[PDB]
Amino acid sequence: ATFEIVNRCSYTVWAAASKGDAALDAGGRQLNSGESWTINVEPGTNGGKIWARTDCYFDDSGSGICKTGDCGGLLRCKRFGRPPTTLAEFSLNQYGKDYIDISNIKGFNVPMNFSPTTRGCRGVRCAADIVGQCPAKLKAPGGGCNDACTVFQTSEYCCTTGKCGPTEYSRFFKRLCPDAFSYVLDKPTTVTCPGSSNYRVTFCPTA
Repeated sequence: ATFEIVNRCSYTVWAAASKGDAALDAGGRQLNSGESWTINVEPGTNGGKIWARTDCYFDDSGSGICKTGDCGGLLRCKRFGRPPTTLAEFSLNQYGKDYIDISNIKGFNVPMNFSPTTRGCRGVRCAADIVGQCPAKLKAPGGGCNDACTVFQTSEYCCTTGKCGPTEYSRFFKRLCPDAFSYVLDKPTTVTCPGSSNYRVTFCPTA
């Protein structure tokens, strides 16, 4: 499957694509404002994610650090990124269908649209100004808006035991982006697409 990753932001993003224990395609690439990168994701991939990383500093070897979404200090990500990260999430070819969503469970950094290239299903978007509205306690000093689990590290927010429910911090994200997951046990906003669809992930969408 093809995923076209398009940066419409005024600023550079270092796009990242991983399934948690391996890169998807090259795993990461610098996208200056206005640039795009098309990757191929293998069929059957489960638990894939695409995200933006902001304010990265890499050396010639592809080693360094990003202010949001860093993946083990690498340009070419093999693992998932440090919160805060708006996440495009997908599993492909699952009983004949693909499943896509956006999540704010690990916070929000860059506004995102995640859309199929087919008319057979609809896209989802989280592009409200979450960073400008972020409560002081959730602000990340390097940019972005942390989720409350990252900040407070209690099960109330991390859903590690029992049955967590919404909180004032999950509701902050959820009201701004109803179509994105706001905590682990949020009512799902996953979209079912025809199996083997292709997609576009747009940073700073407007359309």
